[PDB]
Amino acid sequence: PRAKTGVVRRRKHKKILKLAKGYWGLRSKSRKARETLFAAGNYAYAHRKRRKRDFRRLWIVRINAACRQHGLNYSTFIHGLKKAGIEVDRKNLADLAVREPQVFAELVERAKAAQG
Amino acid sequence: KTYVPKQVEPRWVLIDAEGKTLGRLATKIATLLRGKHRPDWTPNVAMGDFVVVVNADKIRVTGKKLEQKIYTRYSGYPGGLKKIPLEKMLATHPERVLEHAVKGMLPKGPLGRRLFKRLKVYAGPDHPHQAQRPEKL
Amino acid sequence: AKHPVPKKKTSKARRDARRSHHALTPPILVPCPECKAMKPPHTVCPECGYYA
Amino acid sequence: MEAKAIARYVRISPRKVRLVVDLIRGKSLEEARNILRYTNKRGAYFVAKVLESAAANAVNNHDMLEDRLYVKAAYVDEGPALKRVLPRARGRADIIKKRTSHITVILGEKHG
Amino acid sequence: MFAIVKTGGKQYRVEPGLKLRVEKLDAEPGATVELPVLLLGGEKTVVGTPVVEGASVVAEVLGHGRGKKILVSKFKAKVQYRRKKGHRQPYTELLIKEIRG
RNA sequence: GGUGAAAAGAACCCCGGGAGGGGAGUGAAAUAGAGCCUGAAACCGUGGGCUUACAAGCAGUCACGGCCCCGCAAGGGGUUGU
RNA sequence: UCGGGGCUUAAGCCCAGCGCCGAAGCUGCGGGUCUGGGGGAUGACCCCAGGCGGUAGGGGAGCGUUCCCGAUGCCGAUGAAG
Ligand SMILES: [Mg+2]
Ligand SMILES: [Mg+2]
Ligand SMILES: [Mg+2]
Ligand SMILES: [Mg+2]
Ligand SMILES: [Mg+2]
Ligand SMILES: [Mg+2]
Ligand SMILES: [Mg+2]
Ligand SMILES: [Mg+2]
Ligand SMILES: [Mg+2]
Ligand SMILES: [Mg+2]
Ligand SMILES: [Mg+2]
Ligand SMILES: [Mg+2]
Ligand SMILES: [Mg+2]
Ligand SMILES: [Mg+2]
Ligand SMILES: [Mg+2]
Ligand SMILES: [Mg+2]
Ligand SMILES: [Mg+2]
Ligand SMILES: [Mg+2]
Ligand SMILES: [Mg+2]
Ligand SMILES: [Mg+2]
Ligand SMILES: [Mg+2]
Ligand SMILES: [Mg+2]
Ligand SMILES: [Mg+2]
Ligand SMILES: [Mg+2]
Ligand SMILES: [Mg+2]
Ligand SMILES: [Mg+2]
Ligand SMILES: [Mg+2]
Ligand SMILES: [Mg+2]
Repeated sequence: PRAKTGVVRRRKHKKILKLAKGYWGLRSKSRKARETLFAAGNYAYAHRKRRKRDFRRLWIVRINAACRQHGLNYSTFIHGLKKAGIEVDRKNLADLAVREPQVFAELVERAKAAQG
Repeated sequence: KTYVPKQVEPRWVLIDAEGKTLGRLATKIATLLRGKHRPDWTPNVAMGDFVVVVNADKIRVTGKKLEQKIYTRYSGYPGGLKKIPLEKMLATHPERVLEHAVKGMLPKGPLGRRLFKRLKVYAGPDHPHQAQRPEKL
Repeated sequence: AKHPVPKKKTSKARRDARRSHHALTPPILVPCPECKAMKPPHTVCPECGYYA
Repeated sequence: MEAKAIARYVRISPRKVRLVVDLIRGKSLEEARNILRYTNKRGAYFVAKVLESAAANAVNNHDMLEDRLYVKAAYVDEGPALKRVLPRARGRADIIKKRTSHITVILGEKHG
Repeated sequence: MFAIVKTGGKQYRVEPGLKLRVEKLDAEPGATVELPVLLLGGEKTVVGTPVVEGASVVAEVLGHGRGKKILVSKFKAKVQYRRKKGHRQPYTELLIKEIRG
C-alpha cells in the first residue's frame, strides 16, 4: 500500500497562505510566507507583553501632565496617594484627569494634604 | 478604553529669550512643542502648542561656549567638514542656535519634524503678530 | 553569462515601475480641407489627394 | 449590453500588444479606428482586426448602433508560447519563447 | 454617576446601566453580584482609605462566555523550535444595575 | 493516457486572407468545443475598494485614528496615516 | 559627536536623604497541563499546593495520508472524491 502525498501538502500550504494574507509582495505567496509568519508570531507575543508598559507609560505622562497644573510631580502626587492610602488611582483610571477633573483636583489636595 | 482626543485648535505662545541659558530654554520649548503639558497627551498625533520665540540673539550660554563650541555641518563632498563656532552663528543668522537645539530635543520621525514646524523663531521681537501670543516664561 | 550579473531578481514592483515611462501617445491627427478625413498634419494621405 | 470579440493564439507578444490595446481603452469606436490606423506598431494590425469584428457583431448580432459604440473594455492575455532552440556560441544552446496572445475587445452603446 | 469598581484584578469606571465584561466570576448564569469593591463617585465619593466604606454597586451576571482565540506562538531560530498554541480567554458579562454607593 | 450517455463534432448567417471569434444549433452540462473531465500553485492581465511623490526599509507587529464594506446596534472585514 | 541635543552654585564630582520611574522578576484576577495531598468506600468530577526557558537527546499522548476487516453493509444525482 503506497500512500502518495495527494491533498495533504497542498492543504497545509493553503492554511498558511491564508494567515500570510495581506503581507507585502511575495510574503503573501509561498514560504517566504511562513518565514514571515514565524516572526509575526514572536512579534505579537512580544508586543502583547509590551502593550502593558505601553499604556502604563501613556497614562503617566497624562497624569504627570495633569497634576503639574496643580503644581507638582507625578513623583509626589503618586507619593501622597500611597500615604493617602488610596489604591484608587490605578494609573489607568487617572484618566479622570481628562474627564471629570474635579475628582482629580480633589484627589490632588487629598495627597497634597496626605503629604504634610 | 483610554480617552482619545478629537481635533482641536492649536494654542500659541510667546517667549523672550534674553537671559535664558540656551539649552535650559530649548528643553521647555521642546516640551511645549509636543502636546505634553496637556493632560490628554497623544503620541501619534501632534497637538503641540505653537511656540513663538523672540530676542533669540540674546541667548545666554554658560562657560566658554561662544568661542569653544563648534557646529559641524557635513556637506556631501571630499573635505566637506564645515565647522562653525558658536559666535559666528549668532553674529550671522542667530535664530539658528536656538532652532539648531530644539530640532535636537524633538524626536526623530515625520512627527518630530511636523513639530519642528510649529516652533517659530526670530531675534527681535516683532514676530508676525496675528492673534494668540500668550507670553510665557 | 559572465562578469557582471544581476544580484537579485528585480521585483514585480521595481519592474513595473521602470516601465512607467513606456506607454505610447496616440498619433496626431487633423481633419483635411478636402475630405472629413483624418491626417497626420503636414502629410498628404490617400483617398483625398492634394492641390498645388 | 456588451459586444465581445476575441482573437486568440495570435503570434505577437503580449507585452507588445498590450501597448496598442492601451491606446484605445475606453475610446469612441470611431476614435479608435483612427488611432489604431495611424499607430506605428505591428500591434495595431491585430487589435484593429479584432476591434473591427467586435463592432460587426455589435451590429449584425445585437442591433447595437455603430455610430454610438465605444471600447468599454479590452485586454490581452498570454497564450502558450512556442519554445525554440537557438544554438549559441561555444556549444551552449538557448531556448526562445516566441510568445502568443489572446486579444479581446468589447464594445458598448454610449448612453441615452 | 461615576464610580470606580475593582473587579477581577483590574478596576473600571462604571455607569448607571452599561454592559462591561470582566475577569470570570463564580456567579449564576444570570444572578446578581454586588461589586462590594467600589472607589469614588459622581460627586466625590472619595475613597479616603483603599475601599469606600458604606458603599457598593449592583450588577447582573449577563452570562459568561469566552473570547476570540489568540495564537500565542513562539519560534527560536538556528534551533528547530516552533510552538503554536490556541488560547481563548474566558470573560463573564455584566449589566450594571445599581450605582447606589 | 481521459469530450460526451451518444458525434449528436457545431448546418447557416455575420467580421477576417486565414486563424479566431459573434450569433444560430446539439447536449443534462459547451468556462464538456475537440491534446476538450476535474483544472490547484507559481506566473501574466482587466475592473473595483483602501493607500502612496519630505521619505529610511527582514517589510512585520502593538496602538489610535481616517476611509470602504457586512450587520438594526454592540460587532466585524478590508486598507494604512502616525 | 559625550548615544545625540544640550549641560557650569550643573544635567559634572564627592557626602547625606526622601521620593517616583523602571523586566516576561514578585503581586493581583482568570485559564491551561502535569505531579503530589484530599473529598470521595468508589469510578466520577471538585477543591488546595506546587512544577511547566531549552540544542544534542531520553520519555508520553495524539493528529492526518494510503490500504484491509467492519461491507451481500452504510452515504451518494435532492450531487461522491477532489
Ligand atoms: Mg511524499
Ligand atoms: Mg497592510
Ligand atoms: Mg504589478
Ligand atoms: Mg553566436
Ligand atoms: Mg558547435
Ligand atoms: Mg534572530
Ligand atoms: Mg464532422
Ligand atoms: Mg461558430
Ligand atoms: Mg441559410
Ligand atoms: Mg494571399
Ligand atoms: Mg480549424
Ligand atoms: Mg454538470
Ligand atoms: Mg467550470
Ligand atoms: Mg483550435
Ligand atoms: Mg488546444
Ligand atoms: Mg484557473
Ligand atoms: Mg468596495
Ligand atoms: Mg506627504
Ligand atoms: Mg471595502
Ligand atoms: Mg510573575
Ligand atoms: Mg495564577
Ligand atoms: Mg476539567
Ligand atoms: Mg499552577
Ligand atoms: Mg519557569
Ligand atoms: Mg519544557
Ligand atoms: Mg527546567
Ligand atoms: Mg491507490
Ligand atoms: Mg451543489
